[PDB]
Amino acid sequence: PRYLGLMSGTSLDGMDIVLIEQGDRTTLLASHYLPMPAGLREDILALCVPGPDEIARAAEVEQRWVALAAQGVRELLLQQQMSPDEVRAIGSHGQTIRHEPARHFTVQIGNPALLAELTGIDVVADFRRRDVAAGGQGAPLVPAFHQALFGDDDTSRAVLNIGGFSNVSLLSPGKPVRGFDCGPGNVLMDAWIHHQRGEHFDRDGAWAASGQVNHALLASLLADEFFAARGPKSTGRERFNLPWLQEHLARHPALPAADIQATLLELSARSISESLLDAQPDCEEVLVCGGGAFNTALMKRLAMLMPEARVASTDEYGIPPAWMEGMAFAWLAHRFLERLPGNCPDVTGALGPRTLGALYPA
Amino acid sequence: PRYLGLMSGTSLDGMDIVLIEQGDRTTLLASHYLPMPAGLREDILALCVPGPDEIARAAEVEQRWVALAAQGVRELLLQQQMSPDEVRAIGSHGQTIRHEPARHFTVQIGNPALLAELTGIDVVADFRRRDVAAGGQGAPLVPAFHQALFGSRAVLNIGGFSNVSLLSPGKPVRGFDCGPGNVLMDAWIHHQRGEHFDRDGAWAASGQVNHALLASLLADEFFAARGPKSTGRERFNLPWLQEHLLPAADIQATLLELSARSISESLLDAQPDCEEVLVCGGGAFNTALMKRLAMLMPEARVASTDEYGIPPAWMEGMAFAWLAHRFLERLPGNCPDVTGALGPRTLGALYPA
Ligand SMILES: CC(=O)N[C@H]1[C@@H]2OC[C@@H](O2)[C@@H](O)[C@@H]1O[C@H](C)C(=O)O
Ligand SMILES: CC(=O)N[C@H]1[C@@H]2OC[C@@H](O2)[C@@H](O)[C@@H]1O[C@H](C)C(=O)O
Repeated sequence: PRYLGLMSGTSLDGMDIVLIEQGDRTTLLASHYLPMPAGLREDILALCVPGPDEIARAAEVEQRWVALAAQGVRELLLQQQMSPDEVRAIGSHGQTIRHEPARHFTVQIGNPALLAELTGIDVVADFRRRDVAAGGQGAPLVPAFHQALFGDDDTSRAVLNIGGFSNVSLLSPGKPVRGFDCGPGNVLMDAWIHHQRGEHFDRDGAWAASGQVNHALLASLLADEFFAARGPKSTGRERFNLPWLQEHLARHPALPAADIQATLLELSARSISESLLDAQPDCEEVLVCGGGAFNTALMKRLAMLMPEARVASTDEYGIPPAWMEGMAFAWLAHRFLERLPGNCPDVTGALGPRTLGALYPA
Repeated sequence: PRYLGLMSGTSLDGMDIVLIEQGDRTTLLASHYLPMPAGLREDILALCVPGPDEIARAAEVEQRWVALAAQGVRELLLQQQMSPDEVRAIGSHGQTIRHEPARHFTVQIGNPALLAELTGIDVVADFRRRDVAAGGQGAPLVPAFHQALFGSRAVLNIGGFSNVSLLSPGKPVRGFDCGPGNVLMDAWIHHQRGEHFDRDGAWAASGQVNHALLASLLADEFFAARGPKSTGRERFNLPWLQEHLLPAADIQATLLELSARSISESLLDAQPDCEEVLVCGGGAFNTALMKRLAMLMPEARVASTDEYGIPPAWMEGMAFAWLAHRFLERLPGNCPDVTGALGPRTLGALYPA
């Protein structure tokens, strides 16, 4: 059947919407991006830290988020010349405003009942909670999907997402799927260039490529306890943010802004490489998705730090890097409806396999 | 099949758990009450007003609430000698910590995914949101169930808050919240005398109704409104009463009359031809209130629901088990003429075990 996937990630630039065909395999039929207004982005970010009157504030933010998603679903279907009735379900991640696996909770907002009401399509949502409920991290959730797409018993491969945050799926033949967050992907580089130069992202990693890696700063950033931990682990804005970076910066004389940028690129390269190679030293292929796949300087640094492996963007495997996550969530809606597991216990640390999500019928 | 119903209401004394048999009709098979600890009750109440760090605080409260519910489900099933596999689903209301239909939102907590994980049973939950999403009040939700059981008569719940279902032959089901049931009388006696409720309405029966206070309390805009309407702790609370504010027992007597009058006047305004009023909730055993309801509605027979085969205390739990059955059968759970929603809607969300 046909499934919609709805993802809104860490960057908060806008919503990813995806149409997939799901039978024996997964086929991307269509994709649609809708920018998020500055107001909504800032209001979401304000909910990402503890604050006053959060229940009402989140309820009102969630309305606008859902109205925008429904709008985006309408636009995709019209542009593809198909009616809501031709889609079996929308797999909606919602929007993470808090991720505290160590306190046994994770918060994705996005009122799925309103989403079903506005789209007239069945909604499967809230995928992370049942994994956390089973003792797991609730993240990353793509591994099972990466496994469905790229699982091959000839070669050991890692499927790496570089978004705001980085995460990897380790597909070792004959062994259970493993994986975890590696740490910051684009989140720090975006925040640094936005703070200094007013731009949302560092195009092709060019500002970073114009500076010099500072070894002292790099070592102290890699000293964060998160990078040392192994096995199931997940992270978010709670750990890696701009105040976090500036605390490491305030201990030492003012450094050139482009050099801080260069260092942050290397932090992402090194934290990915070291955590990946620690878990799958026999890695032969690294398949890269998310925005980071088109960061030239990062894709080059990843190639230098993992010489034993072929580092390549996921587009030369038939899957556009930007749409992988949306597709995963459409696929999770299919998995829910078929009563098939969505998590990987050796990824999240959950007690066992679980059916993820909840069903809100149209 | 068999369904569990899980309700935790306004009073926050504890959780109602219900087992029903559902085929052509609804049969109560078993019921189980589990008290809520003082800590959890107070922590829930703290979330019923705006405050700091609510996301994390609610996540942690919800975890204790679910753990207690799972514990109560385990206890019921053991005591009834049946395994989790014999139950098709749990209908869980969760716990209302905010109800703002005018701002198009209502907040019931109670992590249904954790509930399915701990019980090993499928969970249907979050019943109010789809109705609010369709333009409705999201409350009251019992009317459709009251209609399935008792379908001219009014079916009246007196809990912390009062609500009525008006079952007029040949006409669509109507209904609304009438206002405070026991909530204010409980709050007043707990504030003055330290007791959780006014046993049989005896403290109230010992005082004199104050006409002046009564009139000013009935002057609240909510009592004047008609058609679909819902309320909660946001409107009727102890600071609300004290703003309008005499001997303490006289205030109690007045509060009993407020409940009697607001129920009577709103009921009779909507269904003047009412012949039978079937009363559920704790208020059904408040003697002085059940007498005052009989005085104010002479045209109607006012009777507790137990003499219709349904114990007053378990009606709500049964409604929510029934709503789980309705979800799974893809049948509507709201009444558009009750809630004001745009049309009939399948209520709730399914969290498979
Ligand atoms: C709590 C949360 O939303 N985590 C995100 C984040 O974004 C990337 C990474 O960190 C991953 O763990 C997850 O998202 C992707 C879609 C996932 O679950 O696979
Ligand atoms: C928002 C909310 O939880 N309302 C409750 C409350 O308690 C009684 C009454 O006011 C009713 O409107 C509702 O619960 C019952 C179970 C209902 O929806 O029918």
